[PDB]
Amino acid sequence: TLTARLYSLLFRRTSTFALTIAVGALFFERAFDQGADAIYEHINQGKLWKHIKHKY
Amino acid sequence: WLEGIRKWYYNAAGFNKLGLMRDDTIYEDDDVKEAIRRLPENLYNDRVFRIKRALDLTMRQQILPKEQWTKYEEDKFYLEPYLKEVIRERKEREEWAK
Amino acid sequence: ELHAPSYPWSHRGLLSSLDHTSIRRGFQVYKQVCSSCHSMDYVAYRHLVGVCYTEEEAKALAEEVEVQDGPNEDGEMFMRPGKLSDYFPKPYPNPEAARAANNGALPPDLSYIVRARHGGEDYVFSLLTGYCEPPTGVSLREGLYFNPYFPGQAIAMAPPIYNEVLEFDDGTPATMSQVAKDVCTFLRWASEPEHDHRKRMGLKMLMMMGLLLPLVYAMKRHKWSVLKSRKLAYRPP
Amino acid sequence: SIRRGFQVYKQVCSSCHSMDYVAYRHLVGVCYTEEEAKALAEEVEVQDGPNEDG
Amino acid sequence: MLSRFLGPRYRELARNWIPTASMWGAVGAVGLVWATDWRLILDWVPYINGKF
Amino acid sequence: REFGHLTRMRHVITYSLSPFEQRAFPHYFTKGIPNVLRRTRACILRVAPPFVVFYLVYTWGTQEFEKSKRKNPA
Amino acid sequence: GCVPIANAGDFGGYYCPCHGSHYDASGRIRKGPAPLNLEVPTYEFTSDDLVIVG
Amino acid sequence: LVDPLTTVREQCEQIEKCIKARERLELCDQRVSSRSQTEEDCTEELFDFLHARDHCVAHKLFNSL
Amino acid sequence: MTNIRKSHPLMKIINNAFIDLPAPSNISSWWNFGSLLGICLILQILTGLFLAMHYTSDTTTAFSSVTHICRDVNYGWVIRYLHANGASMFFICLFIHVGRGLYYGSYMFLETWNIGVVLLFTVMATAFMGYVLPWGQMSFWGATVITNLLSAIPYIGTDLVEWIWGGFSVDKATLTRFFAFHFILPFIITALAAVHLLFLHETGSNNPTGISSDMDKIPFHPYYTIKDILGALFMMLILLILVLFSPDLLGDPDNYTPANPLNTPPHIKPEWYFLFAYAILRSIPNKLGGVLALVASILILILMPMLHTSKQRSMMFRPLSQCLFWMLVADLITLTWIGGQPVEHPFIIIGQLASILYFLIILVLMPITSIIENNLLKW
Ligand code: HEM
Ligand code: HEM
Ligand code: FES
Repeated sequence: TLTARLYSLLFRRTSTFALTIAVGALFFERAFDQGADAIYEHINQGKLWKHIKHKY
Repeated sequence: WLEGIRKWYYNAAGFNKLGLMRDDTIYEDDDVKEAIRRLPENLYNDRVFRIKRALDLTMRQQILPKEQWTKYEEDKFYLEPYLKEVIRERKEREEWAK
Repeated sequence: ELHAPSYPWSHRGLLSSLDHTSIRRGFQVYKQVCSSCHSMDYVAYRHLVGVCYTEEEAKALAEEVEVQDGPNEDGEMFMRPGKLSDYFPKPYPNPEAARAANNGALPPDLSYIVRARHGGEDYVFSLLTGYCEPPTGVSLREGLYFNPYFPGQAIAMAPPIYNEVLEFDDGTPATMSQVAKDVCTFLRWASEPEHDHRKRMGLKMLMMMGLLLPLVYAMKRHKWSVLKSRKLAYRPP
Repeated sequence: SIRRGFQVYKQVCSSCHSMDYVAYRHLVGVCYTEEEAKALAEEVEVQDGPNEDG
Repeated sequence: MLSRFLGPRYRELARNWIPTASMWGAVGAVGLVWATDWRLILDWVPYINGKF
Repeated sequence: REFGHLTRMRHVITYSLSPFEQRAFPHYFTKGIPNVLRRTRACILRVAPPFVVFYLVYTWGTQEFEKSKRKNPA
Repeated sequence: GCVPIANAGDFGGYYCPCHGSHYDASGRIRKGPAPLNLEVPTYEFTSDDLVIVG
Repeated sequence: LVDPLTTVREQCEQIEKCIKARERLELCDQRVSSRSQTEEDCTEELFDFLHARDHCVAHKLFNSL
Repeated sequence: MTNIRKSHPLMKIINNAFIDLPAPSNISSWWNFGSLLGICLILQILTGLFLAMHYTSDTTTAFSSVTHICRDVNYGWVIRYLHANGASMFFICLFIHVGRGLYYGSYMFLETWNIGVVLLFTVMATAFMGYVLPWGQMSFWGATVITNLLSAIPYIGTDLVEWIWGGFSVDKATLTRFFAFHFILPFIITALAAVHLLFLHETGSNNPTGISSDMDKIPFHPYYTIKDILGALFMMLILLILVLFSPDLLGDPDNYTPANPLNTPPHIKPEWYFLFAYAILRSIPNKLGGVLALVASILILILMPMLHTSKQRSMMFRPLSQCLFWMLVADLITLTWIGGQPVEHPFIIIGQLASILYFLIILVLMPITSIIENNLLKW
């Protein structure tokens, strides 16, 4: 099972657990911010001062 | 008649659904606490288990099946004599202090 | 009294935001129509940068107007071209001069005028596009104008917004309804210089709590399953 | 001495200095009587707020 | 409650503590008049009224 | 009032299970939904009537205000 | 305590906007809830017209 | 140049509710004007007509700007 | 050789407080609001600090400084609206907490209940002063209307007002005075909350069933810490929805106007969490009677433990008292609705009926219902 190997490698030691959490937060910040910004920008396409600044 | 109203109230009260008897639901003031202490061991053990089962059921937000509901006729009155005696003793003490 | 209808603004959506080109037109109508009599001193030309005007454009707008700057070496008040950091000019020196100017009436500050009126933009829009002749029976005092949407049914304002009142640079026809629409969007932005960012943060919160809450719930259920699966037994002698 | 010093300030020092934190009211009961403070205040002209014309 | 406290010896205790409680109340009244500087009452005491 | 001297209980046996060997959402809808329905059925007759009375009073008062604010033919 | 508007209303004295109390142009009530008349200060007339109110 | 607001105004006034408000207001006009001196002011019927017309025009209009 | 958890003094106090404290097993979700109060308090102590770091207290710079926090301070608007709506969250949790204590007969804990009443009074006063702070039209006029009640007090009353006003009307002095008081008070609230937790721990919590649960007790840490974390997550969800999506939902728009003593807003209403009492104020034409009823509307909670006549403690097994309690809640909601509307027909008569019914339910209907209740169960 993927979960078993993942637990043995990462979650067994609380120190590796904290490290996994830290790197997960590091990458999750980028992933989530990119996704949320893309969604918000797509919903309001053509209305923010980034799809129209090119006109000025 | 009145006893029908009382039976309706016992059904609508809800402590029968938890397996509780009437006296298990009473508030534990000083008189009630002393009465509970005065209970014989065999009654006290059943009281404690019934209370603990009821607390478990309320923790899981459930009730016993309809068959194991304390019926109105089967609702014994175990704490009543001891509570009555305790109240009588307290009344005697208050009257003497008067 | 008569309340405002709920117009379908482009920003009335939960995650929707303002139309920034409409904000650009709204600033123009503010500057060339109601800047003569209304003050927006809480906002400054700096705020205009990056929301509906660019840096150089806002600088040119600031240089167009002249403001008062602190006393010189000789201790005399003097004029100077406005820069990007000055607040919007106040058309009247003191509020009393304002009241005495128009007709004993103080034009309310437009900075918060959207959040200072029950109804928000829908009110002020219906205020501007609501002027009409008095109904039979009303004997409106001289110098006042009839506006049903205004509590008191008698505005001291004069009808500001007629057709071809200005020339939008985009080339959109400056018809009355259009001009009022952009002025109201601009007023909403002025009253809420966070509406864009507020909805973005709210969207992040929604799509983030949508996974945080089930996970904390799962942790609670995992910890409590020790008790919720308890099976009691009573074995008296 | 306070009463005399106030006059000294008024006629000499007040030409170019100031005690903006001190008002004529403070002089009442320390160096001038109430009517005297009124007379002292009324000898000078002060800016006021806007009129009905602003 | 009030059934218990209504007794012969209870009223007798009340009578015993009447003087101490009453002149505790007098203590409180004098202290209140003093601290508040109640001019309405202090205008009648001979020496003190000279303060006003 | 710490664990160890709270009360005196006898002849009770409780069996438990490790949280790592039992599901955290056991039949969350198979018995969750009927339990919810029983819970709301056994309480709605006591909860609803006051709020429904408040709703009637609210609507009556609001429409009374509205049609008392009109003009009286005179 | 809502401050009534200037000389206008039903009769023309006042019109309290909060809960619609009327007062004539004397502080005296003539309409509305308006429990009592408007209360008059301890005015003092000087010469000419500069009344010192209070 | 014509106002889209104005264009939608008569279309919204061509509404049964607006129609009823029209003759209500007109009758009020005759009642008030014909009498020599009356404080009964047709602002109530005007408000009803305006509320109907404006609730109609709110749905329309904005998809023309 | 020992746990520093249960031997170190501070750690021992924390352990007995919320690590190894014996808690009832069947504690329902309604108890979470306890912590949901404290967390709110912490949040209110937190954000308010970051507000006092950009808020002056002069009447020439109060409103301008608030607008400065909203428009110019980096992310300052988040803090400002977080405070403004966390106040409403605090009061929602407070009202639900009082309702829980009333329903399940938790007022039998006399010391904790009285301390809770004191906390309620302190929180209400702090919120009133805080709402005065931003110096809007609502702020100034509500402050004048509320403080002018103290003129009704016989003899000293007028002086008292001039004392609190620091002069003759709500003005420059009162703004700074209320700022200082609004700053100091929440720490007094924190101290009282600590005393409250002490008193509650001397007896232990009460379960929904109302019966002593000394047999089915579970450690606090592994279970109720995560339960409280979930409760805090839900409350943060509601509060963040409020702040981010509809910030000016529970407020009044007229509060966004510079305070002008020469003109009043069309309506003078207080914050929502006060209307329930304000309507009671409006019920009695006698101004002194109005103030007395205003105070009694909260002080009734003090008498509530005395009025308890039912043999049972909670309302779990008292359907008649359950309908009475929900009648009371509907009555409070009715008073809240009445407070907003102006003093006109039929709001006046409805307000009098609601105010009468509130005290009738608390003082008469509930004890008589409990008396009938015991008789219906052989005791
Ligand atoms: C400052 C706000 C308050 C805080 C921080 C606070 C804190 C707490 C906490 C954390 C608890 C334990 C959790 C719980 O049982 O709910 C609690 C219990 C309690 N509080 Fe409060 N409280 C506050 C206000 C009040 C008020 C206003 C009252 C009522 C007058 C009150 C009465 C009680 C009672 C009776 C309990 C015991 C509940 C029970 O045993 O079932 N509290 N308090
Ligand atoms: C007991 C918890 C508290 C409550 C319930 C509370 C409540 C309030 C309320 C209702 C307002 C008015 C919000 C508005 O303008 O609409 C406010 C403003 C304010 N509070 Fe608090 N407050 C609390 C704690 C604090 C603390 C501890 C501080 C100081 C550190 C503080 C500082 C302020 C400041 C500076 C303002 C003015 C800023 C503003 O109004 O937006 N508050 N508070
Ligand atoms: S305040 Fe003057 S009538 Fe309402």
